Amino acid sequence: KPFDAFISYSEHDADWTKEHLLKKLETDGFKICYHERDFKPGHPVLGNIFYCIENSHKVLFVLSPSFVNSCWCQYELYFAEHRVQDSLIMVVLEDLPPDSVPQKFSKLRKLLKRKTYLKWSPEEHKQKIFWHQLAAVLKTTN
Amino acid sequence: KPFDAFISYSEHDADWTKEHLLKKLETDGFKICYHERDFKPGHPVLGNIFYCIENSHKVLFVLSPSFVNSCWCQYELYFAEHRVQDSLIMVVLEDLPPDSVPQKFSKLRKLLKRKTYLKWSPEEHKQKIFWHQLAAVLKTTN
Ligand SMILES: *SC[C@H](NC(=O)CC[C@H](N)C(=O)O)C(=O)NCC(=O)O
Ligand SMILES: *SC[C@H](NC(=O)CC[C@H](N)C(=O)O)C(=O)NCC(=O)O
Repeated sequence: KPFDAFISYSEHDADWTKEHLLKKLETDGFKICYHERDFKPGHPVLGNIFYCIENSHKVLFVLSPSFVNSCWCQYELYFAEHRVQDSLIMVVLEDLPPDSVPQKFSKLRKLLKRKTYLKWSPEEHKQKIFWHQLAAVLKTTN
Repeated sequence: KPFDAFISYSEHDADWTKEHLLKKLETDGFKICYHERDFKPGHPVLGNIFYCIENSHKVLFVLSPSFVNSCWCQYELYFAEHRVQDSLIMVVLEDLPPDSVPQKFSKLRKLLKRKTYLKWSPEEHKQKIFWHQLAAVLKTTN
């Protein structure tokens, strides 16, 4: 695949995602797809939602209440769930209240219940581990 | 079902949809679901994308290039395609260039190729027929 990851995130989380997650990954040599930059309306290749996920090794979701509660983010979750499995990566930027994910997102719900995510932390020491573990998970097979 | 239709439309088409389609249908006694009014972030029942479609007899899409070319609208199309069949209703507000719908929306593509939509017209006479035919299709069985 030409991209290591397609990244999805809420508008609320855009500043953090662009300044920390995307900056770090791209500075570290990963090739990233994301719609805000790479979706081109009307373009026959780049102007549809299948392009990024079909051409990325992993799909990474930045999760927070703002993401889970958004109509548009829920549609994006639905799409990844139903299209995409080892290729899914969940980053918990802010804790999700219990049972706040709609019950019909049963795959995402099982992943969270099974503690298969990486959790952001404000502490330098934990953030250092976070970035190493995020690089590791991006390089796993599918 | 408590609602006759869940309605999806692009931001570009919002003014026309609210002032003509929604006004007419609601004045004419139809009960309509749509996220701009009826999606309530954080609400355990009303704050997820399954609520409207699970509780509406029909799903109606207002189609135009602005709809087909939008990332968010494509996600909404994907969801209806994969969740929802006789329950789907397509209203063509503005002509779609040939092959502009992404190829993986194969159900929507077959519906358009098979001429199963209602087309808006600026002419009073054709609009009169349009509204009668739209009421008729909303009342068909699934
Ligand atoms: S998770 C879906 C939305 N995210 C974004 O808007 C981030 C940028 C987009 N990916 C883009 O512009 O391409 C989101 O937060 N939903 C909007 C809302 O508040 O409902
Ligand atoms: S078709 C998806 C978007 N439609 C709307 O924004 C209409 C109102 C929403 N249903 C709502 O606020 O709940 C759309 O046009 N996408 C935004 C874009 O330009 O990409």
